[PDB]
Amino acid sequence: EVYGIIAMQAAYRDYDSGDAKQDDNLGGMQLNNESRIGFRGKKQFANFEPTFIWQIEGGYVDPSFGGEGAGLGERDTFVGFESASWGQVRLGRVLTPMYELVDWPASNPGLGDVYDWGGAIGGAKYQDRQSNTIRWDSPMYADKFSIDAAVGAGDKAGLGAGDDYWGGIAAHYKLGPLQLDAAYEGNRNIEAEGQTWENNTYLVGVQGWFENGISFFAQYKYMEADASNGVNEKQDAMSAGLMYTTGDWQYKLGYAANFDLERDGKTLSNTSDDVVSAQIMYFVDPSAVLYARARMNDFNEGLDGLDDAARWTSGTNGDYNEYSVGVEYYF
Amino acid sequence: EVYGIIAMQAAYRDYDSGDAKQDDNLGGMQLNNESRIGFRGKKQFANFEPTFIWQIEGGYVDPSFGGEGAGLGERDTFVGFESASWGQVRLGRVLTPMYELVDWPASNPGLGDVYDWGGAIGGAKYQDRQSNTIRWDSPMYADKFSIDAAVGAGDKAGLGAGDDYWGGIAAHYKLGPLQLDAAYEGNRNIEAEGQTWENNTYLVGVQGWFENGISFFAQYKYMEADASNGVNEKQDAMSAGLMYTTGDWQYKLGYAANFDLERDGKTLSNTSDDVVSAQIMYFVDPSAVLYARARMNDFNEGLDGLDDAARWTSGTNGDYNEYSVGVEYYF
Amino acid sequence: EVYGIIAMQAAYRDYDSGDAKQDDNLGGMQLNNESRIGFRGKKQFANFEPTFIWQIEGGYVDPSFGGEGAGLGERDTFVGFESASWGQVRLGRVLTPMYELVDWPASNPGLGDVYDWGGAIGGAKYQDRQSNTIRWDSPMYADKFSIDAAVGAGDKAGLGAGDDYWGGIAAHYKLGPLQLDAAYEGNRNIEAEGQTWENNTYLVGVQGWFENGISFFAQYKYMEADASNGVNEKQDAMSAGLMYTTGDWQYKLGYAANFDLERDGKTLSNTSDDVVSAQIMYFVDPSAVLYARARMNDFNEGLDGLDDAARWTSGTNGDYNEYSVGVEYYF
Ligand code: NA
Ligand code: NA
Ligand code: NA
Ligand code: NA
Ligand code: NA
Ligand code: NA
Repeated sequence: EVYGIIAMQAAYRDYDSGDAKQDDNLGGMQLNNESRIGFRGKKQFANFEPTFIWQIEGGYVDPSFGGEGAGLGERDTFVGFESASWGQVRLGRVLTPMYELVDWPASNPGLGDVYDWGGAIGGAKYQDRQSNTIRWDSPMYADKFSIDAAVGAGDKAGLGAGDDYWGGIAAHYKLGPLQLDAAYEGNRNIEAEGQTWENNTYLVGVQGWFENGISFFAQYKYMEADASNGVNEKQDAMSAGLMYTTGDWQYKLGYAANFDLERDGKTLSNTSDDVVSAQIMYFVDPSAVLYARARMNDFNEGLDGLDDAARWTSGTNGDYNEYSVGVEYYF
Repeated sequence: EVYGIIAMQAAYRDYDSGDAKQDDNLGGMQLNNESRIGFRGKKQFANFEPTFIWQIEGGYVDPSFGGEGAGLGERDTFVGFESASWGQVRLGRVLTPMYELVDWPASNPGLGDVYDWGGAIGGAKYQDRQSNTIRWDSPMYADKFSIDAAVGAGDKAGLGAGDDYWGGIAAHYKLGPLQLDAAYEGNRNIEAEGQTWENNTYLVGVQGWFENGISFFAQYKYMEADASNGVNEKQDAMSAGLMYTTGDWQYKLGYAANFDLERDGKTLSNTSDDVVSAQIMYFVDPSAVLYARARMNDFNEGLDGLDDAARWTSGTNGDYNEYSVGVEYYF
Repeated sequence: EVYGIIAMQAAYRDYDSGDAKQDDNLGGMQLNNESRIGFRGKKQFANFEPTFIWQIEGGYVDPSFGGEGAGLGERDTFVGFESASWGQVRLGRVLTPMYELVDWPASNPGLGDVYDWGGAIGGAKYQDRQSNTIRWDSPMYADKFSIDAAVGAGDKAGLGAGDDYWGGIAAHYKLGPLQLDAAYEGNRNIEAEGQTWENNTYLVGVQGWFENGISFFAQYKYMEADASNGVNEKQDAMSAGLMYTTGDWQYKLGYAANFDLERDGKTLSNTSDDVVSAQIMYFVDPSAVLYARARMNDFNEGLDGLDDAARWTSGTNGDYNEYSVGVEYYF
């Protein structure tokens, strides 16, 4: 099968970095073309009861702040087997059970700079899409609850330049109109800032859809990290959104926040992020959306890592506001 | 739909750069695999009268002087809407209204080294295929007159490293067997040579097709550029071609030349390029052509920019002659 | 048409390099996703008797020791003409006549580090898949005899950075259940280690398939090399495999070895490699296989080139063992 998401976003960014040239560069209007082509298949092997499944999805063909061009396999790309009895196992490049919940519902609309890859923790809060990963997805037992479980090699291990690995698990529970989410991920042998780290991230969350037209999601994230030199860091974050859908319209208010990081017992002042976002979406077709979105990002003021050099965050480049329109079509 | 152009060229180059090792290096026989695969589609949204359109085109799969492999989106890749009433709007990566006329017909056959990206002017004479763009194509009003018009982000802005932008417009008028072309492009906030430039380019041209089998095109290009330190540059260029089409064959003669550059009123000596080109083409199928090509490029001898360092031109590598055989098939 | 090979390998590698961190980095468990998507077609031109053919095959989508993402055109990608009388000609990216035999049958299962790209000789033993190649494949005359013949530009030459080139020829003769193979390749103008090399490689081999289910292959590879400073190098290599195919299973035992490199008549001690490999295969479907494989690589302990710095070989990273299971699906 050929499949694709044709998706373009026109976005104006006004930056407030404290330098006018830096404000001018990062800022301006760009087109964020997240269109992608994928190939997929299912296949019943003659001599194996579980059905063979496979997918190869390409990258964004021209995202903003980046050059043109994507290859096949840049996004979720795997082989695997699936069964009605025990769910599906997948090998290759997938979302980690923890990341999947961070991305959806928790990173939309436009909350990703804070809640996705934002944050000041050292090491690796979690992995997002990772190659060399095996992920088991359980069925929806009793039409109520599901389990996601994965282990994989780390970013350096997949280039033969390290021994990092990671494991994660997530569970979902249906409670009438609500879904309770809980997820966990641990990263080991993470080499950065001249140390070897261990990360542990925990997430709990709720999403609800109700027949009156209101839907909401709410998540709490607690990320801990310990270095080989004995320093321990802790960071909190949360994300929530409110949506009222009436006819062909969806109103959404989104908010997320990273809180001040705690290092070895000290609160580092001004290491917190938060973003507030509003989005109005029009269901222009059963297979497409049009949308307008506004967001305000207030990022942290900086922090150094355990090598006495600045630690990169989504706040490095500066505070900014974004006004965007976009379209997404699925085939 | 899937579409593609299968295009292979066997080309011999004899260089005259003034160094024999480099003449041996750059010269020789190479294959120019300009093949590309694309996907495109249209869709009628239920709640939007204009027809939705999109295209994702890949790069040359193995061009000469480069490595193998191309990504999806390296070429014309966009979304847009269409109306029979007001034409079509496209957001994404498109040819600029001026570049389209520079490329076709004015760069064929093999005049591109001189007329396309050749030249000595500073800044950016024009953009060619440019990402982060909106381009409107008007209908052929009265089956005679059409407008092509676009505004877009610059090369640096699409990486968040500048605030360069550009606007462009082109118009075509049908006069019996003639089409009159006139185009313009202006680039602003272009950073190069330690300065910030503004470019303004103008083009006029005529192409004609006659029932006896004669066709020709002729273009005149005028590029001026102003740097922030007050230096002003001006350069003229021209391109013309003559073809006699008889039966399954087309004979072609091409010429293009860039003239000496003018900086602050001073003519820079020997900064002019020109190419004479001959091509025989065989219509091997309604969907394919074979061609043979001979081409002679005489390039400028060099110029320094306003940073007292050499300015790169298509003449950097040296004068050269080229003999080509090739095939192009459309599906 | 679209075609593909969906191929994933889970492999544990135990290195024995003489450094513990290097054993930690290079070794471990990884996923080797050698999946690829391809496009190919044929066309009968109205005015040309031989049929036009073309192919664009993509790279490995997320191989081991590498990052994710592959372009269209990284593998066999060509245009060409084919006729029942005279076979087929191909221009573009293809395997050299010699390389095809080194790869198949002689590199399976897991003999590639030694017999494929392994060895200690200087210059370029052979090309494998190389762009800018014209390769002719003759018909199977009398269902007994076939020829493969190719000439091409070299790896530096395809970037406008050299004048290396190469030509090669191979032939196969079917004798009942045996096939006698002979191949040759000569590379010229190879710039490496501060000299200019000439390599000449010769190959002979036999393949057998018997009605009882036994198949075998065995090849003898002889590599010669001469540098511009007068140095002469010689290396011999060999590969063999034994197979029993019964029902849904095929057992494979493979061995290959490079012998000690001889430079200027003097044998360099411990410049020899060898690999032993066993693989058990399950034909899970007419279109797929599952397999388990174990292999042990013993590589040479080091070698200097003609610039007195280490010459890179397949052993530079260290000895290792590998245990892997995998799946392959064809569509
Ligand atoms: Na699940
Ligand atoms: Na090339
Ligand atoms: Na450009
Ligand atoms: Na137009
Ligand atoms: Na090569
Ligand atoms: Na053959």
